[PDB]
Order: sequence, then structure tokens, then C-alpha cells
Amino acid sequence: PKGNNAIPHVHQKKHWNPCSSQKGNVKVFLNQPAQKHRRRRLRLLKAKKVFPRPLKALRPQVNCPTVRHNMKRRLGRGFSPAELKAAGLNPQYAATIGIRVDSRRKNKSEEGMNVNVQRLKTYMSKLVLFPMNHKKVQKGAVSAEEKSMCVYAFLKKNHSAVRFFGVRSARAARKEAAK
Amino acid sequence: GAFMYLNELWKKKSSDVMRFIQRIRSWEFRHQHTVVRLRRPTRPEKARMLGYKTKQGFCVFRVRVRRGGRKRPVHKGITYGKPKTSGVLGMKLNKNNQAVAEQRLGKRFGNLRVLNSYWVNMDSTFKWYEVIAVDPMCKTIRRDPRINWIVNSVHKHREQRGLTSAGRKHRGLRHKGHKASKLRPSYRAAWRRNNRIVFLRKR
Amino acid sequence: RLSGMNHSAHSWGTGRAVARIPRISGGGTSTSGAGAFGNMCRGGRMFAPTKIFRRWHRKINLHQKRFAVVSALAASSVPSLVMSRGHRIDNVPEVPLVVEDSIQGYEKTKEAMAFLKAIAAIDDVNRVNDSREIRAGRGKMRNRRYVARRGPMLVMPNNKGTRAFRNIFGLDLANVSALNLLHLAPGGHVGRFVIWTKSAFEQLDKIFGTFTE
Amino acid sequence: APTPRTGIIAGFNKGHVTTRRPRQPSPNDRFAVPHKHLRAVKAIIADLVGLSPLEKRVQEFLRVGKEKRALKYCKKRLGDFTAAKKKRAKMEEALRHAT
Amino acid sequence: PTRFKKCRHQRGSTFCGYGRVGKHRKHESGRGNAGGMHHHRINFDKYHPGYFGKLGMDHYHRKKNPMWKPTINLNNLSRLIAAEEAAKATKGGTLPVVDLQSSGYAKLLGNGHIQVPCIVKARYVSKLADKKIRKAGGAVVLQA
RNA sequence: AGACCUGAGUGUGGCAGGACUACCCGCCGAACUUAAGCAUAUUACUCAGCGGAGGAAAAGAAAACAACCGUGAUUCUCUCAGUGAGCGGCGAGCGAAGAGGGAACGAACUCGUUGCCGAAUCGGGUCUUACAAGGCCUUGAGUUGUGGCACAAAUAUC
RNA sequence: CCAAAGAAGGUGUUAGCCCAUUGAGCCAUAAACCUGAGCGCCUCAUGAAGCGAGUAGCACUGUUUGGGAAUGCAGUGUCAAGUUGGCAGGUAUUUGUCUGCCAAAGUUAAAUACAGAGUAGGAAGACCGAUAGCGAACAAGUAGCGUGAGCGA
Repeated sequence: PKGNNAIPHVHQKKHWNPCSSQKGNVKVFLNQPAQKHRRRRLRLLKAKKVFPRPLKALRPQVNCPTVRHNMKRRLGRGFSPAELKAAGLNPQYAATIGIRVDSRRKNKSEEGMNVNVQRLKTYMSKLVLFPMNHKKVQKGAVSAEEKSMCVYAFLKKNHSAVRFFGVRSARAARKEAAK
Repeated sequence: GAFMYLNELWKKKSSDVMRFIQRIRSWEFRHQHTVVRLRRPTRPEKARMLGYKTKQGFCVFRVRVRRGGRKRPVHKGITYGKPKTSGVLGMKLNKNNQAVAEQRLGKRFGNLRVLNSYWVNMDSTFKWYEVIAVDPMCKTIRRDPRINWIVNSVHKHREQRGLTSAGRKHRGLRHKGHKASKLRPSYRAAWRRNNRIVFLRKR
Repeated sequence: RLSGMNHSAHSWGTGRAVARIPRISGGGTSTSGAGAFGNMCRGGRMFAPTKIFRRWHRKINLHQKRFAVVSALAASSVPSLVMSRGHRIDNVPEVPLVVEDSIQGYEKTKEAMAFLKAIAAIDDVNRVNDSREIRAGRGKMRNRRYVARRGPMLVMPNNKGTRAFRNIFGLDLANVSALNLLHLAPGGHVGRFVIWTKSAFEQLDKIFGTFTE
Repeated sequence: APTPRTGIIAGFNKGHVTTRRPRQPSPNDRFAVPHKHLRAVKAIIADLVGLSPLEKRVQEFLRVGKEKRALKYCKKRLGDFTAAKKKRAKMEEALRHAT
Repeated sequence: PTRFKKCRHQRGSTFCGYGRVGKHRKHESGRGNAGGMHHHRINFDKYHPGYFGKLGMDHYHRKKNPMWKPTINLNNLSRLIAAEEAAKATKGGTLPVVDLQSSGYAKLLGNGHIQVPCIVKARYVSKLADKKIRKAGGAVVLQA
């Protein structure tokens, strides 16, 4: 190809254009806003039928999985059957009152279990059950201490502690494996 | 448990006894039609595990499937085009023999609906699968809470789309995620996700 | 996509003493042997058939959209631009014309008329009203029959208070929280004649911000 | 009682600090604990049907004293050593109990 | 805007600027990148040296998350400090804490007379970045 | 004599059969084309052929990701990413996945097995305003097992 | 002169006022549908042990994939474990730990597709304007052509 231009990698070889011959895998979003007004109209109608039940279920605060996202926190799926036991709620019941439950969650920290528990509690307070069986029956400043730690040398020493762990023990044996 | 002593026995197939019993049966089946009904299945613990409860509207048919690789049905063995496709007596098909054994009952008997099949005998020639069917029109079934889903029209021919357990295997659906990303929910669905050319309204 | 295509047409080729374009195959009809599959052929394809995946909608920088409306208002406060942008503006008492907040209280429309005649705006809405004609063009047949000149938009801060003006020919109600260029500078030309209601006119300092804050 | 992680990002017990809860007992935990009933059931059905033909021959390799062959023959016909080393180890004790 | 296109100035030229002798035709050189080693060799070995061959060891299944180090310079620690924290800072005094893994960065590099002294919470540090902060009256408290 | 098992004939009650096929789901499945030739490759797991269904279909309730302060059915969108992945006469070309922002979401359940029960089951007649999720009856099916109770959202069955 | 109605259709010329529309509301109503799971009535219900076998694997072959000493699948051969078990953790082997998870049975709504479907409806378009736009503004998949598949104004 002619000139200094970049080497085109556009992948259009497969049949996509719907040429008078063929059909062709073209997806077009011209309906985007009409489906924007539709998803809303259907959140309202369900809000109008669900009344007076809160539109979306209660769900936990959850840590993001990888080392890129540890700093970040979002809303996971369910509350554990453990975290619900702490707040006193058994599942199969909290299921009906609009607390989203999932049996698979490991709660492998306490500091993570709490944040969901006091997230349960402040929900239970504001919760108004309506009477079920009958209307009448009514069942019940940065400082600086240690001047100089030479921080880096402490990061390597622990970093190169693992990196060489394999070679360092092998040497450590075949060195003393002699006699 | 009774199911255990019986099930741990079928798990020694190569033993002298389960070689001998199996041998007489291969003989007897060899002399019978491709599709033949039994009053009750020959592996009653396996038919139940696969869903056969003894009630009205529960059928078990044995089937024959001739075995071996697939010879392409091209005239005089002559294939055109470029040589990559030139082979015959070389491809292995894709559907199982079993997924065929369920589809053999697929058009021959129209009223029935198929649940699952299971391996029975194996020879140097045929291979037998007993297919468990069910009736959409049986009264003991519609009023049964557990199988009355089969009466729905969505399940009408569920063997012909590969929705049974034999059909779920060859579609690659046993391995869930990451062993199959590209074939789920189905190859044609994942192929169409990846191969669309999508135009965002605002570019 | 199939337009100007469905035919069995092939080309006769050389040796037939005729052009080499493809020709319809068959017999006994008026179009037997006629040309096909080309933009030149009567009824062939169009040259490069139009598509739905044309780029219809342009992005705009969020900032420039703000800059543009802001910049479009500073032209609404200048009587000289508004003069030449076309509005009469002869008897208008003052450039950012401003009116009371009670304007939202009208209910009958007959009263909102004598309002417009009181702040003099009835002279412009008679420029819109006397300019209504049937189009010159094919647009008549598309669903656009009539052309009107653009009028004296009126800006009411809440959605409420619309009524008392709705049937006025050529006046454009607008909320303050949502202001769009297309009505502030229709045609790209800047300095529409605007009428700000008192509670609306106050909102600006806290909506569009100011220098330094 | 798992060890706590050190706030450093490397390399022994790395990672930001929380208190770590022990693993909870799960229904899957019974997979490791021995099955006393099957080993009794798989005993009869074994005694019942006699010996598999693959098991016949590895039975004999042990008699002669060839061992590594009794291993190799099982790998070929099984495909894993942990499948095979659970086999001749099952066969070495088949000669034990008979005498 | 098809009214500004070069086609619209070329009505009447009959050749549309593609030439009378060598005509426009279809594909002169092969379609696309075709001809890399052969009849385009001068172009790909002039403007694009290195396009051909294999290099380096092979990493299957590359997930970019476990390797994430946006870094930053000492020179650039200002914009992680709001105004009025940077106004009050001194060596030995009280000075603002700058967190990185919350600010979207990981390593702390060298390259500058740190402008505003700080205590910076950083996953990774470097040798010469360590000294300057430690020397200029800040500190480095590493996190994970 | 009679029973059981296996297999026939007839009556009684019903169903499958073709159409539609844009989308969807199984199989079968090319070449033109690109590589400036052409054979692997590409076009393409596409057109054509065969089978099947819905108002969506398919998927789905972890033998899943990750290696983390850890996420939590399926589908879908943005982005990951036309990729310092990877595949490739390592040429032409091909090309994903987890994470993240979101749509949705009352979202989950029952069989087999095991343990305790052991015909409590199903059909057919009839009766109750009723082809009752009912009462009665019934060698008719069914013990070669229908059904009830509990399995981690658990932690006694009248 | 009307405007909570300026709506864009009709009429012998260019219509807010010649007509129809334009809008709060009115009557009629198989079942379903929706509402203190709408509300009464008779009967009817109801708060130690194991966990899926010609299966998973493995070899050969063929196929498909970004999946590389093999991602998935198929044919044939071979064929498990469950007594610290099994699979996955993207370089094969052997060995020790470590993390997740429990395959070989099933049902399941929404978010998703309509790329040459259909039904009963409604909105329109910076589009074409009778050699254009569907092949078809019209007694058009008609007249006409071919033995026929088909062709087709």
C-alpha cells in the first residue's frame, strides 16, 4: 500500500453488509431511546403494582475481586445465611420481606461480615410489615515518627523473599546435602 | 441399600457374569426389530435415575443403532473442491449414536415425548439404547405435578433440537464456563454475538 | 436491499451484437431481454444503495453544548442583534424583557392575549401569525403543510403555568432548567427575542454559574 | 485459625489486613470421611462377580514378582498412575487376604 | 457533506483525477497487506521495520488485572493534594496524607524535587523515590 | 385345569401426520473470493440440503471465576479489545475470557440416591350443584416401588 | 368573535370561526385480568448412611476453536476412583502442598432476537414522487412465456 500510513487491520472480510445477496449480522441501535422510555415505563408500572413494597431488593456491600479493584466496593448479590443469622433473620423468611439471599458466599472476613450486618439492621428498623392473617387479628493530620526506615529495602527483602524462595531452598539443601 | 447392591453390580460390566448375561441379551436383541417396546426396562434402577417412574403414560422403547464412523454420502466417493474436504469414510459425524437413538424415536412415534435414554448392550455391530418416553395426553401425567411440564408445547419434540441429555453433551454443554465460552449458550448464539458489526447510535 | 435486483438476469455476451450488460431472461413479456442489475438500466439498482447504518447522530462535547447555549443567551440581551435576527421589538419596554410571576396564573387564553399586547409582544406574534403559508416544495406532501416564522419564546421556571398560552400561534414556552439551542438560535442564527418571567430570570445566576464561581 | 496478612504487598502473607474467619463446615466435607457402607457393598459385588479380566492378569504379575509391569499394564489400560497405584495396591492386598 | 467532496469539483474531467494512461481500475497491487515480502518490500521495510518474525517467550491467558502499576512521579504529587493542604506543609510539621491505591495509582517513582512534602501511601516504591521523600521531610508508608 | 412372563386380534378414549419458518434450536455443509499464483489458511463452523419449536428460543440454580481486603444462577449492553493475549505457508489474515459501569431480577425448585415409613399412590366407576388436589367402592395398574418426611436457606416426626 | 380547542383532514381558490376533528366526561359490558393474595357461603387442605458408570478419563483417528505436548465434540479400543475421594486452577511428566467446586437426571419469568413471517392496532420520516418507489399507485405474482423446475411485464 502506498505511503507511510499505518497497516490496516480492519476485520471486515466476513459477510456483514446485507448485500442484495446476503443477510449479514448488522446490529443497529436506532431503537435505543424508545427502549429507554420503555424500560422506564416498566419500572414505574411495576412500582405501581408492587406498592408499597420497595422497588428493588436489599443487597449487600461487597468488595471487588481483583487486585485492580480491591480499593473499590459495590453491591453484591445476596446476604449470606451466616450474616442473616447474626442479625437474627433466618433465610426463607428474609426472602419474603425483600432481603436478597444467596446460599453461596463464604464470609471469609469479619470486617466484611459486619458491614452487611449493620446494613441489615438499619433496614429492619425502617421496615413496616403489614399485618398478614387479618387486619384486625394483628399478630405481633499526617505525622512522621521513625525518621528513616529506608522503605524500599524493606519492600524488596519481602518481595525477593518469595521470588527466590524456590531457588533459595534448593540451594539451601544441595549445599547442606553435602556430607 | 437395595439400589446400591444393584447399582454396584452394573458397574462391573466386564465381569464373567455381566459378560455372560450381556452376551445372551446381545443375541436376543440382535434378532429383534430396531424399535421394540418393553413392559418394563432392563435397568430399572437406571431408568428411574433417568426419569422412569412406574405409572400410566410411561414408556420404554429399546432402539438399535448401527455403529462405526460416518461415510459421507457422496456419489462414487467423488468430492470436488479443494482437498481439505476430499475425505470420505473419515468424518466422525457430531451427534452421538445416543442422540440418534433418541431421534429415531423422534419421528417414528409422534404422540410420545422423550425424556432420556441409557446404554444397554454393545456389539461388534449394533448398539442398543432404551429410550424413556411420556404421554402429553395421559391423565395421570397432566395431574402429576412433577412431569406435567412435559405436556407444554415447548417440549414437543425435544430430542430433535438436542435438548435431552444426549443432545446436551455433543453441544458442549456439560462443561459450563471457560471450558466452553464460545459454544454457550449455543455456538450459533456466541458466534452471532462476536460476529455482529454493532453500530452505536452516537459515534 | 433487494430493490432493483430480483431477476434471473445474465449477460448475453459478445457475439450477439448488443451491449454486454446483464439482461432479463424469459420470453413473451415486454421486458424480456431488457437490461438489469445496473444503475443505468431502467429500474436497476440505485448507484450505491442507501443504508440504515449511515451515521445519523453526531456526538457533541458536553462542554461545547453548554458554551453554545450560554453564548446564545448573551445574544438575547442585545436589542441590535434581535432587531436583525428578525423580531419586531419596536415597543418592547426593555431588552431582557421581564414580567411578573403571576403570568402562570392565567387560565382562559383570552387574558394571556391582552398580556402580550401589554408588554408589546403582540406585534411579533402577528409576524408569526401573518406569515403562515403553504410551502413551496415537496415538503407539502411529506407531513409538513405550513411554514410559520419563529416567535417570541416565553420562559416559565416550573413546568406549571403552561396553560393560558398553549394555543397562541407561534409562541414557544420553555422551562429554565432545560433550555436548548434549537429554540434559542433557530436556524443557527443567534439572538431570539425571549421573554423571561421574574422567577425564571432569577434562576440563571445559580444555573449557568458565573465567572469565578 | 489462619494467619493474618501483613499490610505489605509482598511476599510472605501479603495483602491488606482483615480478621480472617475459619472455614465453615460445608455439606461437601463428608466426601473425605470414609464410607463404611459402600466398602461393605462393593465388597460383596466384588466377591460376587469374581475378577475383571484386566484384574486377572495384574493379579498374576504380582505372583511372579514382576511389579513395575503390573503398574505399566494398568496405566496403559487406565491412563493415570493414581488410577493405577490405587489398583495394584488394591491387588497386592487381594493376595494378602486369600492366604 | 457531499457538496465539499472532490467528486463534486470533478464533474466534467471524465477521469476524476485517476489519470488517462494508467487508469483507475480495480486492484493494482494486491488486496490489503498482500505483498509484504515481495512487491511491497520497500514500504514494509522502510516505514514498518519489524513487522515480520517472532519474538520473546510466550504468555498464554494474559489477564491484565494482576499486573497493574500506573505509577506517578514525586514531581507530580500536587494534583493528589487539594488546596489548603498544600498551603500548610513543612519539614517536621503536619503534612497531608496522599493515598494512591485509592487515587488510582500504584508505584511511586523518582523524577522530581517533590514540591509539597507529604506522607504517601503507596503499594510500590523505588530506590531514588524513597530517598527524596525521606530526605525532603516526608515519609513513605506502604500499603497493599 | 389355571396362573405368570413374552406376544397378538377387536371394542372404548385420544394423539403424531401438513402448513408457517424473519428470528431460534440440532445436524449436514460448499465453492466463487483473498493470499496479487496455489494446495494448509481465508471466504466459513456462512449460502444450498435435512429435522424442530416458540411468542421468543436457547441457557440456568456452580464439578463457576479468580489468586483478591476476594467474587456468586442464566441472559444482555458498555468496556475489556482488532489486544505488548493467542492462533497463522507466524504470510494473507484470525481473535476471545475473568475483572469493572449497567439492563433484569420477590428466583428459584423435584426427582434418583441414603435414612425412616411401606400403596397412604394412580386410573376407573359413583356420590356430594363438582370428570373436587373430596367421601365411598374397585386383582383394574402398581411391591421388578407409586407415595409421604429430612438433608446445610438444615438442625425431630403426631 | 372562540381558544384547557392553532390539529396538519374535507370543501368549486390560501379556512382557528363552512364540516369533520381537537377534550373533561357519559352509557353499555361472557369469561379472564387487576384490587385488605377484592368479599361472603358449603365442603378441602395446611404453621447413622449415602448423594447419579461403558459415565469421567486414556490411546488412535477425524473435526472444530484464540485454546498453544491437544478448547469442545465424534467414532472404536480401553475403562476409573469414591478409606484423607473426584474435577478445575490455559506447557507435557512425576511428587508434595494450596484455592474453588461436587460432573455423568429435570423443570424456570424478565432483561436478549425478529436479518425476506403473521395477527389486531397507533405513530411518523431532512426518503422516492408514475423510466423513481415493492416486480406490483391500476381486475399484479395478473396478462404473457417455458414440456417442466421456473420466468414475468
